[PDB]
Amino acid sequence: DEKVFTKELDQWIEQLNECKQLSESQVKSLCEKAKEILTKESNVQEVRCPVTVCGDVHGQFHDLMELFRIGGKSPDTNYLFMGDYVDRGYYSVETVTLLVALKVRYRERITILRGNHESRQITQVYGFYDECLRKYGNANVWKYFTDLFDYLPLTALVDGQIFCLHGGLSPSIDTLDHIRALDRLQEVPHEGPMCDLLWSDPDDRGGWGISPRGAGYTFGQDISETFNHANGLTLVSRAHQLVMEGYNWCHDRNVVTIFSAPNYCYRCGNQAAIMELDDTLKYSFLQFDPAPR
Amino acid sequence: KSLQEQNSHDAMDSYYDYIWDVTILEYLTYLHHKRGETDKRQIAIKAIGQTELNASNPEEVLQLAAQRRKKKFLQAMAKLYF
Amino acid sequence: VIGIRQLSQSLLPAIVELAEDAKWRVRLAIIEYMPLLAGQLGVEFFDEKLNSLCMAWLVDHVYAIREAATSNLKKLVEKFGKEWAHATIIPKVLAMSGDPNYLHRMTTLFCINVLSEVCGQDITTKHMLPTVLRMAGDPVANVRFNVAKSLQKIGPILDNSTLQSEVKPILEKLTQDQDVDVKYFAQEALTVLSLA
Amino acid sequence: TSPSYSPTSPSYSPTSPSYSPT
Amino acid sequence: GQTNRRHTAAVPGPGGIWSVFHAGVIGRGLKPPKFVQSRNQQEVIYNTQSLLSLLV
Amino acid sequence: AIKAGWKENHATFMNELKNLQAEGLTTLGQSLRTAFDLLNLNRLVTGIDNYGQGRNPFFLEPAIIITITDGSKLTTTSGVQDELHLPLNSPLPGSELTKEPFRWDQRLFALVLRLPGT
Amino acid sequence: GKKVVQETGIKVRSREYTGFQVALLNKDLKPQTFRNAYDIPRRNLLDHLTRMRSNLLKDEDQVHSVPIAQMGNYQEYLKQVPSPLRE
Amino acid sequence: IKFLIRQAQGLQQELGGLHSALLRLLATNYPHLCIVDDWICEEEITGTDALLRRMLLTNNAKNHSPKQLQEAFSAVPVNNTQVMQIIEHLTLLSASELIPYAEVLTSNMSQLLNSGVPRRILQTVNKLWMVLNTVMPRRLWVMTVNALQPSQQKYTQNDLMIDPLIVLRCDQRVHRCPPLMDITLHMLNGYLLASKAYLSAHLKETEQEVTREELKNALLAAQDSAAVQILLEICLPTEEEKNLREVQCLICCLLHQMYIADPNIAKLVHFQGYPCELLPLTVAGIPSMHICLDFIPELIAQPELEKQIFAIQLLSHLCIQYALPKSLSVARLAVNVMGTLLTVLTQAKRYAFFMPTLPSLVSFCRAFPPLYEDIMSLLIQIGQVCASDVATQTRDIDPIITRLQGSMDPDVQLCHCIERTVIEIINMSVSGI
Ligand SMILES: [Mn+2]
Ligand SMILES: [Mn+2]
Repeated sequence: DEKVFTKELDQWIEQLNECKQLSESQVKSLCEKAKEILTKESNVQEVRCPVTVCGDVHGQFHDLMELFRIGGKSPDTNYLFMGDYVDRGYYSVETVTLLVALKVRYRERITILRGNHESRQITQVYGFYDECLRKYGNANVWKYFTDLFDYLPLTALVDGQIFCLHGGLSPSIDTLDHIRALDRLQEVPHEGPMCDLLWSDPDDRGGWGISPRGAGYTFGQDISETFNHANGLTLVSRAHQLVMEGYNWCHDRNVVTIFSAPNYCYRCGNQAAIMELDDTLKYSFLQFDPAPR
Repeated sequence: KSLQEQNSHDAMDSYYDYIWDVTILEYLTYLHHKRGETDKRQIAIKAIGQTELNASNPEEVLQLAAQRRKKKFLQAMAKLYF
Repeated sequence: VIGIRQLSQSLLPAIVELAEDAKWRVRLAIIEYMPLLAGQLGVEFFDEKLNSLCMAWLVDHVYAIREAATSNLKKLVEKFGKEWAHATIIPKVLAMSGDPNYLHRMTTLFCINVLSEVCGQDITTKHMLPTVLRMAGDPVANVRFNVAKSLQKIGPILDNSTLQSEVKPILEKLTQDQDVDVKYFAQEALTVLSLA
Repeated sequence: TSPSYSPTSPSYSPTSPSYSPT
Repeated sequence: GQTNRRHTAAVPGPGGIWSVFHAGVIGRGLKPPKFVQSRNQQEVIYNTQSLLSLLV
Repeated sequence: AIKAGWKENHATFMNELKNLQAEGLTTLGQSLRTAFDLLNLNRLVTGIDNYGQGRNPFFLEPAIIITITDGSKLTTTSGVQDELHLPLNSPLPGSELTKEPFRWDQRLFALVLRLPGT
Repeated sequence: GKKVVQETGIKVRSREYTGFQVALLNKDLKPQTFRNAYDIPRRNLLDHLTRMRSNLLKDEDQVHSVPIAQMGNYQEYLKQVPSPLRE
Repeated sequence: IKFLIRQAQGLQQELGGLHSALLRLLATNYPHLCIVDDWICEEEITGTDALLRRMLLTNNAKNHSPKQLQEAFSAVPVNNTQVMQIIEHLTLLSASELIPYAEVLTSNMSQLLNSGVPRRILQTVNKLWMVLNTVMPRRLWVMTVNALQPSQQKYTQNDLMIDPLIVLRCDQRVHRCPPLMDITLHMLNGYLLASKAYLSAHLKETEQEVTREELKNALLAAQDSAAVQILLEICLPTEEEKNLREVQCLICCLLHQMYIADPNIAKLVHFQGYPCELLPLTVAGIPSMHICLDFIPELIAQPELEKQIFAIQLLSHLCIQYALPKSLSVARLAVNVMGTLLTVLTQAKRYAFFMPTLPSLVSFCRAFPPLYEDIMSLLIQIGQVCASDVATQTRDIDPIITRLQGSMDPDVQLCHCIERTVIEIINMSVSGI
């Protein structure tokens, strides 16, 4: 039963390692199982170090394969990918399938956050829906993956010090208790604390300000400092803004912007970075440029 | 004229909680920033930022808040002496 | 097209500088081709300078390097004799299992998984085993189950006596712990080796 | 002043040395 | 209910003629305590009863 | 008191507008006096102000000054002032030519924030 | 167009003589750990020692961390980068 | 090189300018050989005691050999008197005939640290090591380091000259055996200079601009400072204790020589600050520490509350040991700064800045009766400001009622601290005569 299913899942893992998407029935059975495996994790799904934090992916399968080459194979090096891994990529379906497959195979060797782009509305008008219709013909898999995207956690806490979340802080939210009390079984609303968490970002301003993205806000140095004092956090890690060094510090070593999708849209040519924390919370950094194709 | 001098002896910081008038706190923030005392400038900013008092409420809450802060201050003040 | 020695001598001046450079793809290319140079230039010269480069590669940041370097070290031991490895490589790689970081303690496990293939059985039993077995209690779950993964591969190379004597207690202990994943690997290796 | 001559002693009659901000 | 001696006793990325692996630390690291309050459930009821009787 | 001038660009204006911090005093009279001084300096530098020669409708310098505030009591280091007393000392030369600091072209509008806490 | 910077608090007290001022932290520090030594607080001394030695036997700052929006100037990065590839 | 230069020093009449030129080249390129403590020990005495002793005691010393000593030494714990006898005859030999024994002694210095050996063996081995140091230092230092590595690479001379702190990565049992700590400090002091020379040569070599030079200077400053820091860490007692007095004295001598050699080290070690449990030791151990009264005024100006807390604590012990007009002119500034920080500090930091510095004030009072009324004024002021802050928030001990007289709240701890300090200052004034 469980044993034979585990071996069957192994075949799916190795196949996805070969860029070969699963059958529609297999996708259905995967999503069904993943619902029961994600239902048990609260908003701040605490994860113990060591860890390897990975920034934005945007479903670039070659890049993800090189990222595995760099950091290590999933069963060995624990990972904490942060969102936006379904859009603006010609292999988004394969990427998301691989991520969810790894999550279901290993409950705690990996953990995936929910980015702004994992919702019903955004995917329809940013490719993923089109990709699914082209590949599988119909939209059954689409209505499976979009349904799954709601059950993802919202933020991760590493040894009570590092706070990893895709977007950033929000004027409504102030404490981890509020995040824990937030309800996630809801397509990201267009305005609200949940909305902003997936569209926030840093800036050298101070105070607050309407984000040019049209959703969420933009926080300042003092806001991040005050929030860190409020809850004893020592560093927040987000990945929503494309960068060049791959990892950039802001707010005087308070928020780290990570981005692990090199050469965004195949044309930016930006490098990509990955952060890794050893057992003694000894951060490091690795950089890379996409593998030859 | 009293806040101006530097010879305070009354735990100058801890008492900022009880003060409940926006204007005096504005004066305090200006004074601290000018004299270069950020560790208290931030406390003053927080006290102002507290939502309980905004100088625009229907005053039903403002009077209650002022009464409560008066009670707390006079209670502590009575504890101190005797 | 060009014999080993000619181009090996031609490239020898630039190998060390090339042996460490920005890109990792070129480092991988070199580490893949080094054993030919080792065979061509003999034990002495390699121990003179190349051994240091190999050992430095054994702790490279990236993971592809580490793995390729361990694979290449597999070639080197069989090219240069078991006693040579027991003399030079074993004391250092096996000593690399104590740093606070867990990445290098995983590298040691991979290296043991690879070398135990070529290094006979007595040397593995009196050098590799004791350390691998003593590592079973490491607080890190990752290494905790990857030790079982290594035992699975290394079990066929022991003698039934050593296995049933010392390996079985460690493997059954692994099943006792609370981490589901390491428990599953422990069961898998136990059934693969048919120790119980 | 005179690091080796001691402060209480008969007197004989006849490149960043500071903190960066300071 | 609710140093340098050791650091240099082992250091240098095990290479010695090369830099160190990590690029720094984020803070004190490994908040040690993770300590729970489990003094005793019993007789806390009775202390509460005493206080409650005094209030009554 | 001044952040962005006429020769300044939108980028600099954005930078200074966004990077502001609140630590001063509500010296509305002095601030308005400074703003009107800048405007009148510009208007006499241009020279379109045909003093003693009528007022020219064609010569126009339409400026709108939007002030933003909470409407709180006026504050001054000396103390609280209950009335908007615009300072009468004018170091800027030529102020006497006009009784008021402002002119007919410039218009001032004030925004008073009154948002309840709850 | 001139910014105002808070000054170091100067506190001469009537209870190294009459002209002393305890320094007040300035945000724009940007300490050059490599160029100067009185930085590098005690805790990270071993790390920065090894890192400086490597950097030399092999620049002034180990972390760049540009806070500008320049992180999103893929245009300027492209203009820096040559690309003569044309069909 | 060392042997030949000593021979040339001995013979000066013949070699006209060769001696001068050689000595210049040595002192300019090889500074780790021109360490005065090495050449001074060469002059010994003119007492002829060693000569007369050797002429009448060497005789035929039953043909002692390196292998003979090695045989006895492999079973030294079983038989120590044999080793004593062998090395006792070793001591008499001249500086040359000893070289054949360099490996035997240096290689096998591990088990000497084992408990039980009477310290005469260690003292004699130290003396022999110094004799060999006066002859062949280059080889000897490498031998000793690779022999004293903990229980194992084989460090090279070029390796050690890069990272000399490798010297201190030795058996922790070394830090509690006086005779070998001496040798370790000798090596450390040599190799720091050697590293300076190595970097200076390396930069000139690789030049094929200033940025590099001041990078070199910064590296050297930090390197010396770190060496001093680990040395002080050694002086700190280990929890097990909660010999060390001899070890601290030797470290004190070495630190004194470094401080006289360069002041900037004094200014840097202090701006980094070091564990303040050591102040009572160093202030007296290092007689060339009075210089601090120069820059403490600069130190206090630093924003870091940690640095200021350290500065006041240091000034406390300096004032006790030295009582000079400059010391008082700075002690007054100390109290003024404490008064200022009283006004400018929130409570969360007021506790952290006043609890570990108040016991400093009794030292000021002990040193300077004139600087007394200011002390008492500040003490009463801080006392009653803390008392006023106490009432602001409910407490469980309520120290107010204690007027007529564990892990508590910060303010209660602060008030108890002030009470203890006042008791202590009253006692010191009563018994201060
Ligand atoms: Mn994205
Ligand atoms: Mn996003």
